[PDB]
Amino acid sequence: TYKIYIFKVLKQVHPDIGISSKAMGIMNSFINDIFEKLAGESSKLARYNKKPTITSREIQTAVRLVLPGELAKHAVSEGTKAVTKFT
Amino acid sequence: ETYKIYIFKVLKQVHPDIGISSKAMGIMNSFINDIFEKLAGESSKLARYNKKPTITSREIQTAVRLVLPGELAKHAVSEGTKAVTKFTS
Amino acid sequence: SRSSKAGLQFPVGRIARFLKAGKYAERVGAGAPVYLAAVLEYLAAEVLELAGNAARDNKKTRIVPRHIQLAVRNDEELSKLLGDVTIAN
Amino acid sequence: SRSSKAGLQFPVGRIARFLKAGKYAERVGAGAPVYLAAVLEYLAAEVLELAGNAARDNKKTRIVPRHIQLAVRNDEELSKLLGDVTIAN
Amino acid sequence: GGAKRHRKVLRDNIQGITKPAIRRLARRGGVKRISGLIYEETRGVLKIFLENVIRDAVTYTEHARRKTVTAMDVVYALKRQGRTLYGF
Amino acid sequence: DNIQGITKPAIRRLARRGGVKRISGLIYEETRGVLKIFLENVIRDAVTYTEHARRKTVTAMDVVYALKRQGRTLYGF
Amino acid sequence: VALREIRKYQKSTELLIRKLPFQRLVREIAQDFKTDLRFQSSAVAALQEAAEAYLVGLFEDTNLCAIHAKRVTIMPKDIQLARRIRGERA
Amino acid sequence: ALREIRKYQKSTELLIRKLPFQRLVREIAQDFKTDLRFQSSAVAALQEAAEAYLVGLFEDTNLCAIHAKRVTIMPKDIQLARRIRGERA
Amino acid sequence: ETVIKLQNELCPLLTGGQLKSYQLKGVKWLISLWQNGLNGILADQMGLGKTIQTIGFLSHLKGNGLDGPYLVIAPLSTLSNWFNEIARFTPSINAIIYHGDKNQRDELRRKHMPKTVGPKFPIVITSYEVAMNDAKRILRHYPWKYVVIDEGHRLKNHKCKLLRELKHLKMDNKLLLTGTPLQNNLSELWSLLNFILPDIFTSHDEFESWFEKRRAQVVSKLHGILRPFILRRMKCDVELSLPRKKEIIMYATMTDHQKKFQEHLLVIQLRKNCNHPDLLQGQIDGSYLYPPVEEIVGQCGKFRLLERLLVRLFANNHKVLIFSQWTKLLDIMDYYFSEKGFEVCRIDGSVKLDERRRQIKDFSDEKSSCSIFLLSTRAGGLGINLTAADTCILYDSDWNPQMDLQAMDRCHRIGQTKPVHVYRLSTAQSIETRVLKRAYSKLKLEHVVEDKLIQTDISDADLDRLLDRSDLTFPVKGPGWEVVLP
DNA sequence: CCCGGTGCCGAGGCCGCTCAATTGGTCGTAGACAGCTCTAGCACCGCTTAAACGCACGTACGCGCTGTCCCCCGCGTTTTAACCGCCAAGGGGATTACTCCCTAGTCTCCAGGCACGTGTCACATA
DNA sequence: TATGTGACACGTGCCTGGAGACTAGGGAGTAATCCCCTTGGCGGTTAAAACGCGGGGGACAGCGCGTACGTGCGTTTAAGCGGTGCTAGAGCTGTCTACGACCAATTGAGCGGCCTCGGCACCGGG
Ligand SMILES: Nc1ncnc2c1ncn2[C@@H]1O[C@H](COP(=O)(O)OP(=O)(O)O)[C@@H](O)[C@H]1O
Ligand code: BEF
Repeated sequence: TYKIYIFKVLKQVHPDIGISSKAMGIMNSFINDIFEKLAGESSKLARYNKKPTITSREIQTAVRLVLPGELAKHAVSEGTKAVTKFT
Repeated sequence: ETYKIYIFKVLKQVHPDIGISSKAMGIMNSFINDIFEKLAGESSKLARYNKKPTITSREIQTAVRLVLPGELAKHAVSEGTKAVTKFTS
Repeated sequence: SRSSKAGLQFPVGRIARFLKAGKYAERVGAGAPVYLAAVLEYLAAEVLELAGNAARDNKKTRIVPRHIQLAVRNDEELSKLLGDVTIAN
Repeated sequence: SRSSKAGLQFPVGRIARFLKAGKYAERVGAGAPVYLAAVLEYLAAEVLELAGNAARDNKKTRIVPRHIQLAVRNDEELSKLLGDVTIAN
Repeated sequence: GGAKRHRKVLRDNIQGITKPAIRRLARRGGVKRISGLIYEETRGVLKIFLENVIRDAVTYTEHARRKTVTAMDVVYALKRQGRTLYGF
Repeated sequence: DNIQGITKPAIRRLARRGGVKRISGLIYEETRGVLKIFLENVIRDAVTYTEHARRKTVTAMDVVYALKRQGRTLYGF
Repeated sequence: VALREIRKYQKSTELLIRKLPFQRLVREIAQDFKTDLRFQSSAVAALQEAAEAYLVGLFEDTNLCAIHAKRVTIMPKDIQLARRIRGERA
Repeated sequence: ALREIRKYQKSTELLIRKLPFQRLVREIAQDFKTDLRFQSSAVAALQEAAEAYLVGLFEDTNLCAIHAKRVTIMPKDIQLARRIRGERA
Repeated sequence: ETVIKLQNELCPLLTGGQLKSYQLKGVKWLISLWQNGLNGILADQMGLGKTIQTIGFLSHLKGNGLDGPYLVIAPLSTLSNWFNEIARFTPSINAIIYHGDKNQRDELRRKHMPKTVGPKFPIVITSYEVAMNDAKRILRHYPWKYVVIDEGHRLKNHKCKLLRELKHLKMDNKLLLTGTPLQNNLSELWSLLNFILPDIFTSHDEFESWFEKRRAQVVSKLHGILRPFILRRMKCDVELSLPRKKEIIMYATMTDHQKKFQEHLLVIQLRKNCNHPDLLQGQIDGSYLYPPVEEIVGQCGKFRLLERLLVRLFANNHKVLIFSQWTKLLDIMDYYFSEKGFEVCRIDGSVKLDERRRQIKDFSDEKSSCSIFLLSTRAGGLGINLTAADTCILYDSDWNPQMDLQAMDRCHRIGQTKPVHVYRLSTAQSIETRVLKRAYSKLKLEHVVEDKLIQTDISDADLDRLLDRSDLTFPVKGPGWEVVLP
């Protein structure tokens, strides 16, 4: 589960605000739902392009497809910065 | 790469005098391909949810029961059972 | 061939090749293509049956794309399967 | 670790394991888990930011499931993605 | 009164949804005044929806060769129908 | 003025096909706005699919995939 | 009185429909598809929550339709119109 | 009139002209990306899909206006149709 | 002689019937336990009830020293009898029944229960439900010195909410009154011992580890542990005035309809087909009309042997007590009695406490002609005194043998001059044999702390011989009937 | 509206145990990249002819309500079912070891239909 | 009226897949256990549902009309069918080289579990 990571990212945005146990499970299920949707879209995108290897390009396209217009523009900006920092 | 001959054969079986055009043939081929892709995707998702590597006839039967609504599902599972019985016998 | 043994006009080998080439799963059972060929054959036979009846009502010997659209709309079971399906003509 | 190099709080190794164990593809690139964990981190921080402001309006320190449900209805982009869901309690 | 004939049978399970329940459900949506046939209409709609979801859940349970229906099957059926539940 | 390319008789005939007997004045602008929104969404999706494959021009397959993900299946194209 | 009762049910979140009649109805409906079935409590709870959410959405759409018709009181024709426009007519 | 309704319902040709629709599609696509080309089949599919969606919306708003005891449609009818459909953005 | 002398020395407030020797020992043990301060459990049998000893001990405690408030928890059908007994035997002692609605309970607390500690504090006698509901609200304020919990089988499970509510309340000393001390297990026994003695027993694993020659050593070790805590006085050991008890299990053959239903046909449905399947099949079909009582007794159930026993009891001229586990079978019996014409009186959960008291008073009255008295296994099967009826019959047998023994011994009380007769009905070649074997194993466990006979059917001569009770004032295995010996 | 302590009850913090990530190292199969191949999408001048636009109008219709009258709501009774409490069993969820056969591929083989020119004929134009 | 036209049935060389058989090993069917949870009903109270009333808010039927939409004709602007010509860009192929996976050890991360505490309860009033 991502319970400790949800708690850590919450303290970064809101140090004083606390989260309930039920709210932690819902946030964990919400992250797992987004993870399955992005993984499923990247797999379907790989089959359509006849590409066996998935990369950051397919994940970026799956993000721009699932997420709305305003929400995807902010996710791609952070995703591109993470790759350049990792490489 | 298409089911044109088989569509024409099943049409002549169900309607001998009626002859299908080329555009309608392509539309029927696209519809068959779409149904096949939907059933295969549903079977794959069902096998992955249960952590089963092999896709058996039960997966296809459940995908048919889930996708096809109404009497279509029952008729399709009956046809599939008859076909798999004739194949195994 | 397996199609003649199972009494199905649709090709069992061609569907078996598409399931493996599509990489839908690690392994595919032998009963899956014969079961899937029967469902695809029955659905294609019912669509051409209702579409052929629409052509006979309009005194048309050849099925046109307009006849296929009238068949899926008049049938409640076929409309729920296709959902929002827009034919080319 | 690899997660500390990119600066992401979410585990990049756990995401890489889920992609390989989930057999979504034969080979998973090295940049895919680092990119996927960044998208999941921003979406989680965006929901908790809106849910934290909702709890602040009700003068409640603990975020309850009722506050999370109120956050997804206010934002349009969050509702476009999370419109079909129904949060319990 | 010795005979006590007629089991004094309980009402139908579809009639278990009481009028105050439908009234509260309409109030939550924002309905100010409710008519008479509204109760029967919502009973029929709820019956249809429950039939669909229960059929999907029963199919999902038959796929797993299990006798008892679990919450995961209901969640999968509802996700198939276009409404996902969180927290279950 | 490309949004104004959809003329009033065109919308009138489209409403006649759907079964509308009488049409108002603001219906034209409302339908133009709705059509603009729908086309914007579909074109955004198709441009995404085209940029995925690193291609300059958009093909019919991308439009078909966009319509399929939007819930509308098109056959014959 | 009517306006105050809307604010109460919208603020407080609770299971409006009783659990036992809904469970009996679910079992009766499932008896038709398959016999000798058993239900988990979490499954029945999720079913009830989803049914209540769907009914609340349908009631919201019906109220919108009634307001569009310049009528405060909802009618079965409003529910039928909402069902037909939503596309779930079955 | 009623005669014009039966003529357009019987015909299947594309009511919207091709050149203005193509110009509008290109103008809309110029916003998302620059220097893009379009295939004729893609433009035809876009036109067909848009025409089908507009016909569906017109049927829905006509039904809504009939429910309101008005033969003339109003923009509020289209607003209510889009609100009930959920496609409002 | 000596019993009348010690009765005045032990408790002078008691004015009425002089306590006997067993009650003398009981009150002496209770006084010694109160002096030493160790809590005890009274495991006296159904006969020779310890309620008189307990109210005598309470009156003795009220006589000298402190007059603190006392709380008594007992089933609903028992609190009325307890109040009647404490008002009859012990005079000048205030007693109130704290059972009613919310406003009724509030007004009773305001009127009869002073907020501060008063000299004349009426003894409250509440039920399980009202006590569980009011332990936190109104009972938490009143400091209760001595508490008495009758029918300790209610607190058998370790996870009862009533245990939590009682733990929420502050008790100085506790008392348990159980007809049967333990069930066919050790977990509930450990739970009872922990509730009565928190410092002695702390973990169930220790008691489980503590509990041929090896099995004889472990039972003798556990016996010496609880001996000072439990007091057991058998009926036949002390009291010799009461006649002996005979428990005869009559077996009836499966009817044609029962055999057809069993062939057509999990455990609940088998038991339904076993006992009175007529109304059950009728309700499953949906027919509003009911078949005649003659058709029922001829077609389904053991109603043939039931009517044989009924006419035998009519010839013997003695009141009979029938016990049914199911309200459906109870209503079947009531409808059969109403169709036959005999007066019927049923004590059930739907019957209120006032109607229950009225019916038991009419039954104890000798002028009443209601020989057939219906009683449930859950309610009325424990805590009520019915000495006018000598013969008792059990239509069904529950899993727990303690409840069956309680229901059978309800009529077998002190002062019943007529000999008691216990009859058990169980159809052969069914799951009834299995449930009787389970109950037999359970009673064997509680005690340690043939096939052809069950196949055959009882004849008219056997019925007459079993109705003849001259031996109480017959072989161990007879055709169609077997008698069990303790 | 705040009031004293109160009573929970999930949150903080710590601990130990350990199976999940990581680095050093080979590889043989997936991919980015220079070339070309032949094909389609870019714009526009020329004619024009079906299609689009605005003024006139006159008549079906959207809107406010006037009267009605009936179909809902709220409150005093009560009366009937949920529900938490609870006894006991037993079908069935969940897991491990086992052994059994079937699904993946390689050597091969012989026929299915797919690309293309052809004789003809049911409308569908005239 | 009639024709000729592209749609429809056909051999034909083929040409790339199905099937005909040995295999071998890891996924699947199956005998046994346990104890988590479920089905049924009895006991009581207690808030919740329902039956009967008066009436006042509200759904609904009809009218005069005065804003706006349907219909017809001379007309003007743009859809479109054709034609040339260039070319960025789509698409297939040998490649060779940096990038993904298993495996042995590893060593520290978080899941499993224990203990105290302190934001938020509720109290019944003024
Ligand atoms: N001391 C006594 N003297 C006479 N009769 C007594 C005495 N104590 C109890 N009884 C009789 O016993 C009954 C009340 O107690 P009982 O029901 O035996 O208690 P329990 O519930 O322990 O069985 C009445 O019939 C009463 O007459
Ligand atoms: F101890 Be009870 F009153 F039978």
